[PDB]
Parts: sequence; structure tokens; C-alpha cells
Amino acid sequence: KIAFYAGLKRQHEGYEVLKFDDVVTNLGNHYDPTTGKFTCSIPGIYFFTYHVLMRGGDGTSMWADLCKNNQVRASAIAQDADQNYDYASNSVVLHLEPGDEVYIKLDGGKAHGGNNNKYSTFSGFIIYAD
Amino acid sequence: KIAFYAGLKRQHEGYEVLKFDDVVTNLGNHYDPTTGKFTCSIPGIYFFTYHVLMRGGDGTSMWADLCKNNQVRASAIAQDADQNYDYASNSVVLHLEPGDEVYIKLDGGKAHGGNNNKYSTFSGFIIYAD
Amino acid sequence: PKIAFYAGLKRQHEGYEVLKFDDVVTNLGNHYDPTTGKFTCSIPGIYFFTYHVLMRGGDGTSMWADLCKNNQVRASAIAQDADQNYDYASNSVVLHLEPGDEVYIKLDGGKAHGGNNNKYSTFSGFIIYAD
Ligand SMILES: [Mg+2]
Ligand SMILES: [Mg+2]
Ligand SMILES: [Mg+2]
Ligand SMILES: [Mg+2]
Ligand SMILES: [Mg+2]
Ligand SMILES: [Mg+2]
Ligand SMILES: [Mg+2]
Repeated sequence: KIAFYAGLKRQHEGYEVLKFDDVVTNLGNHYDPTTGKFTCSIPGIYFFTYHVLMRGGDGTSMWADLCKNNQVRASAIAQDADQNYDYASNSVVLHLEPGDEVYIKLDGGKAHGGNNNKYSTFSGFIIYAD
Repeated sequence: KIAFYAGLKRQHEGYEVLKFDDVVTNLGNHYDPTTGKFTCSIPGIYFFTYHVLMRGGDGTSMWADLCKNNQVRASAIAQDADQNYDYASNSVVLHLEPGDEVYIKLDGGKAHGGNNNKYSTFSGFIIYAD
Repeated sequence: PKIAFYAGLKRQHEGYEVLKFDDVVTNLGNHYDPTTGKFTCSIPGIYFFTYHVLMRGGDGTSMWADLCKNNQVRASAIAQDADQNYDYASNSVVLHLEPGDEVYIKLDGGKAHGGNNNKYSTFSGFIIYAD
């Protein structure tokens, strides 16, 4: 039983990994809120989804890509000329081997720190085990 | 086998619970389209996801939060200065006990009434039973 | 039975055509066809599908992307921005499917973004339960 769901507390920017440290669910402790990465332990098929809210009132564009190890497996953008709140979200189904790391990487722009509202989220779970 | 998927027919506003009464799937009849809430019967881990379309041509901001019982477990915002259509969407994986209610509540703003087109949606299913 | 797929959009789409997600990352069992952009059901049961369609930026203000079962709209989504900014038409569904049923993502007006290999616009899904 592998499943996790965490939210983003603090604001982020640039090209850094998003540390979702508002952890709500973490069966097996395979997600690390100190690095914001999900480490695969059992080979198999996994679903991941992420929602990243852009910082409002400061900036027009923000990118958030889901990476496996050091390869982009999903890309997303939030854009608005009037600096409005908008979401960079995406979902993936991937096969993972032991040691594989899955995380959400910013690719430019500013993310919102939602404190306790859990605006920016990272969630996932194993569908099938090999 | 617990799983459901329902859409929103009527427009909503303010801070009311979103009653997705255009029901497509409801294994176990655990979702109530009359209250718009999903009642847990078996303790375990559950996936939920929601997409709420903002009312266009009237208002600039709309909030939609996924609440468990009476606690926010996900927040979302749609915002556009030009009153354009935009989405407040989010997903969660949570542990649930029997009697727990999970639903999508507006937290300010105006929601779009999509009739039968299923623009605004709420779906979910159990991953693991304890 | 392990039934699951996840594909991204390489080329641009527009009008009212089905989105051919031809950047396939996962396709256990080959029930999704990237040449038609359709998921054909073989095993009766309950399936989760989700799609994210990025609107084309700098050209157009509105875009629709609907998830269709057979030839029936089972989910609709819109992306809109007056300043022609990037925005998403995304949605998720849980549906019961019989063998032969086709599930795909169709544009319903507007222009979709071609992300090449970046996987900006995506279509994914998987079986939860088999009958
Ligand atoms: Mg927008
Ligand atoms: Mg990128
Ligand atoms: Mg404007
Ligand atoms: Mg709130
Ligand atoms: Mg606008
Ligand atoms: Mg968006
Ligand atoms: Mg339509």
C-alpha cells in the first residue's frame, strides 16, 4: 500500500524542487517532505498528480514540471497578463523501478505559499505492483 | 468497489456546498447528489478529485475547497481580471473513517452552471481498505 | 488486469478534431491507440481517465476540450483568456466501460498547443476494477 498527498507551505521560485511539507497522507513514508521527492521501493505502475498555484500580484508566468529522476515526464504552465492567480497542474501514470525519484520541479516563475489552505498539492499512489 | 463521478447542473455562489447532481458513476451509492457529499462507510484510503469552473462575465475570483467533514483538505482558486472562464481544481488522497463526509464547498465567488455538459465535476474512489 | 496509459501531445490541433496524444509514455496492454487518439475497452469494468489540454498562446482567446465516451460527451472543459495567455482545459472522469467502448479527448472549438516532447497536454487513464 503506497499512497501520499502533501501540500506546499512556503513560497518558492526559480527552478527549485517544490517542498510539499504539509503532509496529509504518507503510507510507507516513501515521500520525503524534506526533499519533496517520492522514492520508489517496489517496481511497478504509479499514478501521480500535481497542482501548482502561481504567485498572484507579482509575475505573469510560472512553470511546474513533474520529473522522474532527472527527466521531465510532465510539463505545465500557468500564465496571466494581469498577474492573476492561475494553476499549473498535470497528471501522469508511470512505471517506476526501485531507487527512482519522482518530484515537482519549477521551471521559472513564482509559486504561492498557501500555508494551511493547501493550494499547491502533490499526490500519488501505486496502481499495480510488478 | 467504491467509486463515483458527478457533474454540476446549476450555478452556485457564495459559500454553499456544490451539489453535483448530474451523476455518472456511483458504485455503492456512497455519494449523495442531494447533499453533494460522499459518506465513508469502510475505513481506508480514498482518492478524490474535483474541477470547478468559475462563472464567466460576472466576477473575477472564485474559491472551491475540498472539505472533509468540517475541515479543509484542499483549497483552489480561479481568478481572471477580464472575467474569463477559469478553473478551481484539485485532487487529494486521504484516510477516511466510517461517517466521514467529503465534499466540495465554495469559499467565495460564483460557480458556472453547466447543465448536462459536465463542466464542473467531482469524482473519487477507494484505493485501499484497512 | 494491468490496464493503464499516459500520453502527451506532440502536434498542434484545432477546430473540433480528436486529440491524438502520440507522445506515449505508458501503455500497458496497448488499449490506447496513438494513431486515432482513442482508448478501446477490452475488459468490462470501472476506469479512471484524466486529461489536461493546454490552450495555444498568442493566438486565440478560447478553447474547449471534451472527454468523449464512444460519441458521447462525458466531460467538458474550457480554457479562456482575453489576453491570449496560456491556460488549461482539464478534467477527470470515473466511468464504467464495456468491451468495444471508445474513450477519447475531442476539441470543441479553439486551438490546442503542440508541446512536442515536453508533455504539456496529456491524456491518461487506468482500470480500477474489472467486473
Ligand atoms: Mg487563467
Ligand atoms: Mg520545462
Ligand atoms: Mg486583461
Ligand atoms: Mg478556504
Ligand atoms: Mg484575461
Ligand atoms: Mg490552468
Ligand atoms: Mg462540448
